[PDB]
Amino acid sequence: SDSDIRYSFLSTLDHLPCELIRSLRLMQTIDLFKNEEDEPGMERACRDLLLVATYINDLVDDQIHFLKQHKKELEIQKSVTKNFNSSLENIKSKLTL
Amino acid sequence: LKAELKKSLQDRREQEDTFDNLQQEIYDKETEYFSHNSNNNHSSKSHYSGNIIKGFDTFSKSHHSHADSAFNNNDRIFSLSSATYVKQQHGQS
Amino acid sequence: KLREEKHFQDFYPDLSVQTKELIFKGRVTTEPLVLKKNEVEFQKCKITTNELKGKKNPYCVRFNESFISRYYHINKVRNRKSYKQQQKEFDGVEAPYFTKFSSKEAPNITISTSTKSAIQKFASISPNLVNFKPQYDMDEQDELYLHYLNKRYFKDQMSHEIFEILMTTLETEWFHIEKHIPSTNSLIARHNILRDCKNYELYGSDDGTGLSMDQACAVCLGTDSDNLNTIVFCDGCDIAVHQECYGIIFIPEGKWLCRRCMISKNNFATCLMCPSHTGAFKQTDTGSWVHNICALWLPELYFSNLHYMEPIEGVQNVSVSRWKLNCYICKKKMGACIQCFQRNCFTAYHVTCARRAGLYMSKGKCTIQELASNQFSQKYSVESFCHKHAPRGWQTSIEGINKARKYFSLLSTLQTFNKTIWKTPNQTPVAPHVFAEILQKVVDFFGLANPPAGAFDICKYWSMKRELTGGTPLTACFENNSLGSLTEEQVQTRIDFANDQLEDLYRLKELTTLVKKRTQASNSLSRSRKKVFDIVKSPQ
Amino acid sequence: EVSEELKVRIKYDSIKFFNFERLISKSSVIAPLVNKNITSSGPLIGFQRRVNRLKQTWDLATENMEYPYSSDNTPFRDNDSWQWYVPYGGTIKKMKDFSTKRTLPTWEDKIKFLTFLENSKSATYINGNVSLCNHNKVWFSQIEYIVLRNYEIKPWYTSPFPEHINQNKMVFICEFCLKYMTSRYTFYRHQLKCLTFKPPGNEIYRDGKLSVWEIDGRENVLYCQNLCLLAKCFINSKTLYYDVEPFIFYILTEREDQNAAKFHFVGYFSKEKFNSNDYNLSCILTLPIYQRKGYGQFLMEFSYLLSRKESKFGTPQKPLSDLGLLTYRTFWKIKCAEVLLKLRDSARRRSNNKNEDTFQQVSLNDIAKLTGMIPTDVVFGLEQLQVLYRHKDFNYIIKIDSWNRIENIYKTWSSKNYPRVKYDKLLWEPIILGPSFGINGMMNLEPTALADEDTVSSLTEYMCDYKNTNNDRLIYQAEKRVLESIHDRKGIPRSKFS
Amino acid sequence: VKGSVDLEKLAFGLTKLNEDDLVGVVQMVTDNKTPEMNVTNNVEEGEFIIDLYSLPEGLLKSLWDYVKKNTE
Ligand SMILES: CC(=O)SCCNC(=O)CCNC(=O)[C@H](O)C(C)(C)COP(=O)(O)OP(=O)(O)OC[C@H]1O[C@@H](n2cnc3c(N)ncnc32)[C@H](O)[C@@H]1OP(=O)(O)O
Ligand SMILES: [Zn+2]
Ligand SMILES: [Zn+2]
Ligand SMILES: [Zn+2]
Ligand SMILES: [Zn+2]
Repeated sequence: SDSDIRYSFLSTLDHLPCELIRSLRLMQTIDLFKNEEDEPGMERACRDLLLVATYINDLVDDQIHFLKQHKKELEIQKSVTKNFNSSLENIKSKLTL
Repeated sequence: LKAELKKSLQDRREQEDTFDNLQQEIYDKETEYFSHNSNNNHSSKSHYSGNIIKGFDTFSKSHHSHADSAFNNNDRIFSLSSATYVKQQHGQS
Repeated sequence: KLREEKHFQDFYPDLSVQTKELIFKGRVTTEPLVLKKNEVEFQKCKITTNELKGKKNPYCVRFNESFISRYYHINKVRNRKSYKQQQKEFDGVEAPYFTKFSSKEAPNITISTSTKSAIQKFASISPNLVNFKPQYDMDEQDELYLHYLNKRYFKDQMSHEIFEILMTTLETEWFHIEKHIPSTNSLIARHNILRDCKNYELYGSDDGTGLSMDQACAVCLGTDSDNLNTIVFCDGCDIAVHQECYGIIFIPEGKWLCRRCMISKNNFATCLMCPSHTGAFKQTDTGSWVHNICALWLPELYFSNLHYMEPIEGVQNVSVSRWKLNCYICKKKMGACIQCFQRNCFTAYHVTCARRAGLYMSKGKCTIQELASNQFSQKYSVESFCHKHAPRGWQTSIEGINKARKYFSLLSTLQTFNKTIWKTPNQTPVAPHVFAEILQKVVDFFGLANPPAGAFDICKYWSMKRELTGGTPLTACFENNSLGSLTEEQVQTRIDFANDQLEDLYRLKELTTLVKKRTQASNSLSRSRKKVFDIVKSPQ
Repeated sequence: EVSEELKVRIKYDSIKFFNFERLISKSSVIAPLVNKNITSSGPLIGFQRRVNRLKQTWDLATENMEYPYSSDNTPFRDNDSWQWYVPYGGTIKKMKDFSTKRTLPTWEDKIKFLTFLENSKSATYINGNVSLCNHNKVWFSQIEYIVLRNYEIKPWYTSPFPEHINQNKMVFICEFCLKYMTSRYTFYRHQLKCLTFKPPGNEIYRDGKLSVWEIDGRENVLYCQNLCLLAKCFINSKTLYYDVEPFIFYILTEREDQNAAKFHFVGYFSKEKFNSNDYNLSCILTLPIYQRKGYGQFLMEFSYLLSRKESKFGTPQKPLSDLGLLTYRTFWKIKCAEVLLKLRDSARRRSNNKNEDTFQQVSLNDIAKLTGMIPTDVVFGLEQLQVLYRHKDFNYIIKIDSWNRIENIYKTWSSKNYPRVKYDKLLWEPIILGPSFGINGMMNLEPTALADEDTVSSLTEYMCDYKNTNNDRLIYQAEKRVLESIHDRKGIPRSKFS
Repeated sequence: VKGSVDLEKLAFGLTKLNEDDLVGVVQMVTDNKTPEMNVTNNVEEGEFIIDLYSLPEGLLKSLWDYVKKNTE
């Protein structure tokens, strides 16, 4: 009897697509409404696009990092719980039941 | 200088070739990425079938169906993000 | 409500303070505006902090020292980049905007190969020391302890930075053991509930724990629950409260912690008005945790925001006559009290004392919101009753008041195969042998002359300082990560789902890389095309 | 020095009296010299309170203070609980590794600890509760200053800082990470380490020096809590201290010239992520060091720019303070004057030939679409400008007496040289909320009824909106549409009244 | 004159202390301060005015022992 796993990984199942689509929409807006007449505008839009690309890349990578760390901690916690139960099995007498 | 002119034109042609190749590769890769769904549900037995972007609670065993191979063209959220792509889309349709 | 907050007059949809109403209902008036100014609102001091700094440099060894100068900005003059060139590089269109992922190293200092090898060797000490940065702030009484250590053990070679680094090492190493403690299972749960039942039988309690096999509400003494306002359980302690009662409006996904366990630690504090240490505690507008029931029932105390039950305001406003009284059950001489409701009775008591004893308390028919409003102070009051003036059905609770007296007398008297105790009676840490081992390894890494007693001394000092603070961690780092109460198969399913999501994130990353490449290519194409197409139109 | 005649005078060299090493050295020898039976009973302030609490809980105390502290130990004060048999919850297994025989603090070396403590007293007091610049007590605070950049700001309203901070009378605060200590030595030691000189989050607008960073509410849960606690010292009614996830914080900083750039905090405003009340701003603040300089109006115009980019109508939270109302009035007045002047100047181009008989009437919705506020704010602005007339058919009519007065108002307000927003220097896009509304908390079958949701939305497309051109992304492009909507209409003749 | 300490001799012996001992005296007095005593401090200039007839006897004994120790 437990809730659905979808709500546990809320930082990867929900909050990543939000920001990814937001950033892509901003990039499309910039590219579409860039007007070719002004050299300063074009030069600015260049680095805007490049920056948004770098941002979305790093935003993707950070989640991989966090997820690897979480998996490691999970397996360690499983080992610890098993050892703790095995240990506490022997001290059944002290606990008054 | 016509020499500088042709020196610019050659690199221009190479650059537009690379750009078109990148566009096509992104297109096909995203098609495969959105279509890969059915293989895991049809063949451990990780019944979780469904992507992360378009995926919803079908990315959980609460649902069971085999129509997961349905996807339209308004979901190419990685190729839509360019101006040339949407202009060509609206031109051809 | 002032006039500048309103909607409209009669109709217009087509082609010095004034208040229209009163706060709720009234007529137009005026008020001279008070934008006060004390004429001394601020002043600028003359001497900076770095002006009155120390005079002697306590360092004598440089054995693998760049690890310090990497993280600490000791008073050295780096590459003097002219402010004009810094403005040129940080205020030009060539300078992009910043982001929360911009490499937090500034190009003014470039990391050398020796430095990176040193930090790698440091990280290799223990798996919990990767991604490490010093985080402790030396006090003004640690100076004497540093002097004593430097005179006795380390032959006058230890430095402030080394002391701080050791302290943060101990902190991190304890946190990574703290996070994994298994929370609960069936055996200890049964032991806890039986112990609490026996406790309530012996002395009685005010938190609601032990009335039956089920818990209750520490604020309203209720038992039911709905879907709009559930009954959430704290984890530091084991109290249970509802949302609209305790002012819960944000239910987190993992572990919920009461306000006390979040801000302070479970260290047994007391009300400013009631002599106890158990129940649901709320903050006042200064600190000074107060019982969320003492505050409700004391008249002059009232809440500020009726939705959050946040800072308990109006504490100094209570008169001096209340502090003259003294409860007749506990019979201490601290806090506030309330009199019996029946006339001609003048027997006061604290509210937690009244509850624990089991006198007659009744909220009547008003709601929690109306009672915390401070406007029901003018409406009919709540009804608390003395011992002898109890109403029908409620028996004489001399037994209960003697139970309360026995609990308090026991507390006062307590005031007056192989087992290794690992925490003080206040539930604060105690460093084990492995920590001393790590500390000796670190001292060896830095190159000082380490005797094996200095590590034990520093561990004792760390434990005693953490006992002095009260329970709050010295360093401020803390994460909501709570593995804890997870079972085994749950961890297994989590691992499986994590593997799937990671396999997906890989394809996502590849797609993103291709996107970036396309962007760069199109950019260069436009860059060249503009000149190649303007040169033909401009003969020049 | 001149002790003669019953009165003494001494000179300091304050730059030597306030030294650190000398303070500690002198306190070390002062502490034992003063008779240790020199004590009071009434006052219980931070240092002595902490020392007495520790002495009472260690039982190495002495009855000096008659006020009691009761809760000290658990009723089950027993050395046979099951905890001592399974050490450390089991996260260690080697027998010679959880052994705590060489590290238990001894009754012997608790006394050295207490000795260092009671020797550092004078140094602690001088470092904490003595101001550098020249200018029952447990219930109200004792703070008298706040040392933020290098100033000593006075507060206006108390704030729920922790107790050991509220018991002192100088709280030091770092202006780069918003952390608070209660000792100048501690502050120096911490500034020796804090190396990054930029707040978290990304920066979106940068003109000259002024910058505005955008900080989320769930990725930085410490910065935002400290910011709320600080701002509560000046704002009278702000009751969001701890749960700071649903909000989004925009922060204003000034950059100056280790020699790299440093971004000094100067002010902020906060915006709720999702709500259905046409709100635009929850709280705003500029530091007392530099106000009456334009930053408040800058932040207000920036917020309105964000709302118009989001294509809505906005207004601040209603319980307005006095010092804020006195600014919003002026802002509304100047905005209405500016939109009227721009309307005039635009009509002056194509109105070179037609007579004055044709009166082009406009409406509150047009003025709102042009500026950004809501109709009631527009009419308050017009009121402050003295242009509306409900003369004794049409009831209401705007009428200008002379075209010099309004441009005079505008030029005199402009001659102050305040900084203003430049539309093209922004890099932002309205936020999108998934099935969890951007937070990490409450989830049930209620948000689907609240939606006017089940895990079916997941921000499906949000990218095919280019096909329709009814909405306009460029504000200076939608303004021409709003300007040509009702201004080609056949104008009313002027012969109605004279 | 009053108490176990003669204020005249105390003030006289106060004169022979050097500057560091003077700063120490100022710090000792500034630490423990009561509403009755009349002490005035000026931090920019560096002035410190104090009247012995206002101080209590505890600080008087403390100053007596301090100067007695540090004079020789
Ligand atoms: C709930 C909500 O949404 S709003 C709550 C806001 N209330 C508070 O923040 C309380 C503390 N208040 C503040 O910190 C700040 O004052 C603010 C943001 C309100 C505005 O202060 P400022 O930075 O100085 O605004 P600003 O630069 O533009 O002031 C310019 C003009 O505003 C008006 N005005 C502003 N302050 C004053 C003032 N103290 N007295 C008289 N008029 C003032 C004047 O027109 C003033 O012009 P002036 O220079 O001729 O006097
Ligand atoms: Zn309740
Ligand atoms: Zn709790
Ligand atoms: Zn009592
Ligand atoms: Zn800092």
